Amino acid sequence: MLRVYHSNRLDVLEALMEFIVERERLDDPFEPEMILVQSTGMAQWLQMTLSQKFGIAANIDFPLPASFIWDMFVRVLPEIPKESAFNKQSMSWKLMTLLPQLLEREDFTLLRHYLTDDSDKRKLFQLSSKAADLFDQYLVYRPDWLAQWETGHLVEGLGEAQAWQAPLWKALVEYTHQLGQPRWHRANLYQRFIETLESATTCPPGLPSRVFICGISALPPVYLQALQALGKHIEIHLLFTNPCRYYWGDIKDPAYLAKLLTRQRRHSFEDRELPLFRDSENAGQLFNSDGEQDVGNPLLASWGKLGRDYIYLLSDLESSQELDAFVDVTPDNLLHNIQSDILELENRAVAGVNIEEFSRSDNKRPLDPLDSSITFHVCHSPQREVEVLHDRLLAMLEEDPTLTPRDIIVMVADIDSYSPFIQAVFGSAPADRYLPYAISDRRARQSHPVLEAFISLLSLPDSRFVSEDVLALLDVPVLAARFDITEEGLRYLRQWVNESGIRWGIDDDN
Amino acid sequence: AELNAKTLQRLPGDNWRVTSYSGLQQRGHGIAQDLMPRLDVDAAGVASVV
Amino acid sequence: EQQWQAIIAEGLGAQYGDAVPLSLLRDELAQRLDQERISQRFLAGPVNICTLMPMRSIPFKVVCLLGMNDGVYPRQLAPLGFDLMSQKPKRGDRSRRDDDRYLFLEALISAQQKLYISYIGRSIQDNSERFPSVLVQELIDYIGQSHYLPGDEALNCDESEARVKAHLTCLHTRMPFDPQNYQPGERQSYAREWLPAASQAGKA
Amino acid sequence: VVEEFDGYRQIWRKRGVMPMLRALMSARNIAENLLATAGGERRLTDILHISELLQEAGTQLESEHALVRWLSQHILEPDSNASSQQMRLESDKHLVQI
Amino acid sequence: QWEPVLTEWITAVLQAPLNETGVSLSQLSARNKQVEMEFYLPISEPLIASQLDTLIRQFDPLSAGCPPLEFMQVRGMLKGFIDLVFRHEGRYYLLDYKSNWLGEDSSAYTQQAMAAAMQAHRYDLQYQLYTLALHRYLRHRIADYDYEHHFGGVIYLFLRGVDKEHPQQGIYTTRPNAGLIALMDEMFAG
Amino acid sequence: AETLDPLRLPLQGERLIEASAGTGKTFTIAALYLRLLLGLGGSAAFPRPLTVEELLVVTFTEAATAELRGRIRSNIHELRIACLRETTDNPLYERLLEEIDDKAQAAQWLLLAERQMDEAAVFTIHGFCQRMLNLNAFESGMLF
Ligand SMILES: [Mg+2]
Repeated sequence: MLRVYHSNRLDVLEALMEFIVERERLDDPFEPEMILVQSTGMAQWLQMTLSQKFGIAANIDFPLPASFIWDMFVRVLPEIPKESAFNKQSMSWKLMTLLPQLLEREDFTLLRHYLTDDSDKRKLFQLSSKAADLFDQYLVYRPDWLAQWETGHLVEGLGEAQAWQAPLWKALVEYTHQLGQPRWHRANLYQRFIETLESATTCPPGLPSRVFICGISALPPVYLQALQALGKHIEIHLLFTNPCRYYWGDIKDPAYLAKLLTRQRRHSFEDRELPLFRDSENAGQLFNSDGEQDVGNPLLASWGKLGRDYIYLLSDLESSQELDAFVDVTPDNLLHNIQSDILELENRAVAGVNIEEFSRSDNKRPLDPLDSSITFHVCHSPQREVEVLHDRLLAMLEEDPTLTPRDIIVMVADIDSYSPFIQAVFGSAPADRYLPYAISDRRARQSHPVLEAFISLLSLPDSRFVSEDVLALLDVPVLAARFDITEEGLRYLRQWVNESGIRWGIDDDN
Repeated sequence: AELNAKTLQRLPGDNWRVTSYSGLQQRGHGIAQDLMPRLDVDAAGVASVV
Repeated sequence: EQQWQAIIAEGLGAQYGDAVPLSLLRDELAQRLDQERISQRFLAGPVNICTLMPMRSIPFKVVCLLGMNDGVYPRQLAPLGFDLMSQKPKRGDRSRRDDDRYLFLEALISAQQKLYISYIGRSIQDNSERFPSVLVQELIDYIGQSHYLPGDEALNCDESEARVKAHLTCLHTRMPFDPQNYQPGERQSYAREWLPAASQAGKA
Repeated sequence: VVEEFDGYRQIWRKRGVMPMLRALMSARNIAENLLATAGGERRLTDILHISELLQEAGTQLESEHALVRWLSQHILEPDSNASSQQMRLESDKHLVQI
Repeated sequence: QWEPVLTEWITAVLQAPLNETGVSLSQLSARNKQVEMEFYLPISEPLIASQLDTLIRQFDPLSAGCPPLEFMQVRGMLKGFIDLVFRHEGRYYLLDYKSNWLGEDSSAYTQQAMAAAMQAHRYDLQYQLYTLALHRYLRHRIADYDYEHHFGGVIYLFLRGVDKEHPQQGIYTTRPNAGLIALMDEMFAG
Repeated sequence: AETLDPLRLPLQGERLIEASAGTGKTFTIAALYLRLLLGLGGSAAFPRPLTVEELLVVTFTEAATAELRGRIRSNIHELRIACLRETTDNPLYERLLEEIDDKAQAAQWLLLAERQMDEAAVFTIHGFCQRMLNLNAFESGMLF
């Protein structure tokens, strides 16, 4: 069965997962646990929490949702290759060959004028990559489009670009057939897998006992359909972090609103039912004629676009069971006040449309001056911003003894832009006034000099061979160590190259 | 007016850390473990294989 | 070597037999090196300093946000222009704008004890005014409208909102050696390195 | 003094460019004597801006000598249209503005 | 040109006898093998090199031969990767691969030389921590687990040392004492 | 030449505006932006109300760009608050409310416009050229 757990905080879902793992365990020790996460840090945090509670965390796999779905496809349906022939990487190299042949056709005339300029095949490769990305996105989200394009028909009421995209894909479906690669892909596999699972009398062998999905707040609808089909045979546990207690998604039709009102969420351990809406009788008043609900809190209304579609798709599941793990947030601080406003789906902001409401301010909640839960800081430069953040973190650490450096997190829009200032400010700090830090999500290319140097070596054929460039190549320590050149010798080499007359060029042939 | 900077009565501790056997034993590796999580760090210091 | 092998393996998987120049593989390698990122020390134990990653929401006691100026966040990505999905939106579609707009709410609700927000209000060169992101603006507007400072009951809603928004915004000095930093208050610095310069005690 | 400059070079190799300049200014009281001297505030602001620029540049360079070469190249031929190279405001105080 | 040799080099590894039992890699089925298992081990109390070395030296003669350990006090998680975990006749084992270039000749890959090689690189603490991890994992996963019944020992395989003619070369087998594992577990716990 | 009136300016075809020193051209730009958002002016008004993304503004420098963007956001917020309260002290907002037929629909439109302020199409010449080349790589022939 497919079970959906709702909780405002991730810690309660993690504790429920720990409880589920403690109650029932896999029969075979080699059988690895399955957890579905999209980010690596989430898997690291889950492993750390599980190892801290149970005392160890091993034999746990964290595959991506698409990889897990393809693995289930390979396991259930017969005669399926391990790796799909249709993927972002291979479709690029296939279209790179397919496009010049299709250039002659009228339908691709707009592409033809684009491919006339390039002479080193850069435009062809870039177009192939940009088309393979959109083909992958269509495989994921638009299977009916590709199913109609394969036959040769066009989708009614679509964009004009389809005119050049529909034949090409079809040619691809033919071209991969000529090479002998497997015909199967995700769009064809979806319906056959769903039918095979629906018509199965017993669970097919090789399936995992239980599957955990956690940390994922957005899933494609077809993946949700496949998970609903798979839940009947193997147990699936979805841990969804829901910021609002009540149902804040939109509705499709009033008939959908009725069966939505019928649905209720049971308590985790108290065995008490709870309605989805705060007021069942006045639930229809909230929704608009088009079907878009008006969210009570303005912040959740503005920033809740992503979770709204996900909760609406989760509510559509017929055979899914739902539970509530929500924890109340006492409004003892400003941040707690905002979180409680988000949780209880209420708007405390006063509009002031009335004269009495505009005249007085007693309607608002009283704020404490010493309270510093939410603070805003204005700086002049990123250097000053980090220099102020360091002192603020030191003050926060001095204020609270239980606070530790690991508990603090600092997020920046562009990590690469602020990494130099972060390093400089945190390193310039003395011994006593020191704070250990660690930087993540930085680009790998800028990590080591060797990576940058090699990239330059790849550009040897199209080079003018300036003397300063060749000397900067020697400035690298590993390269100088390879040719047994020291720094004292590097000085003599610099002087001799300066006074000898070497300006540019390696030989007359260059 | 007189100007005096604040002092830190408590010093933050770097005792808590997540480590591996290679980082605990082999100091020379440096950040080699960060670049490749599954790099064979047991063997280092290549020799002449001309 | 691994990236090079992966590129050439993905090329050979499609059985491409035509000649390939060096510049193509070079550019492919240079792009893939930029795409890859390192996150092995996310929870090592020191303070975590990284970018906002979608779908990653972990509870932390102190959550700080830097670089929230207008035009920097939310990060913007434009469609190709020939993407049929972008022309007709549908439920379940994912855009980077909505991803960042929901990451901001995730970071708001993830803060257990303290939330910190910083942005560049004034330009260091021309001393000209700069504005924050729209999300931080909506947040501070909601905070000002929702709450009132003690002793402001007599005043109207707009004056109380303005007074509350002024109470939470802290404008720091332009230079680290400014004496205003080394005074008893909320923004007293822990760096005694600039204390001698501030005391203006020196020989010409 | 040679040992002191060797320690400065070690700090440069380990922590970075600006962490070395910070220690160099703190050990010899450069900022204090500059602010004490008439007109030294402009010089101190320029030094700090150049330190920030040197950090930003050395972040994206292969070797340490490459940073010295980059600084010398920027010094030999300067760009006035670049917004980053524009000189910052000398002081935030209320003074006669030219 | 490395094709004809390496293939043979693979076969001698698959058809080699790991221990007294005579179990071989080729015999093992796909369901009985686990490759590259990752484990996290929590350390509740600070770990001191001196006390750990004092505890380890008495139980293990290899550690008694080695010089004392030196490392900073650590408190947190321990990350580890295991090359191969396989069960034979109801008893679980541990297998690690070592691609280190010990010597240029076969005599450098003998058992006596492999002992000194293990001593030099301090792989003893490595396999001891791996045994602690595997013991905790088998205790957690298996409802009825006994260390004496379900543990088979540690196997280190030097790929270059492996030779078809000489069975002893290229393999190092050693099972830690149960009391040492229990004391290490108690030390890591509290 | 004719004395300019922001409320009565016909937003059709090509119009040239001369703003002398001290006249405050930014105020007129903001008033015209609000008119284009709300479609006010009758015959002088645009045939259909335009969204924030559709409106295009070109500025000389980055600082002027940020200043105009922030001022447009502030004016949108103030006009929305005035439409909600239906009573404003500013004369320009008062004339706008006079021209507005329905204040609730205008307030909803202004709320949507304020929520779409980060996607405002206010750029410089170089940024506009770069974005137009990127969005139309096929027609222009530029690399991706
Ligand atoms: Mg190994």
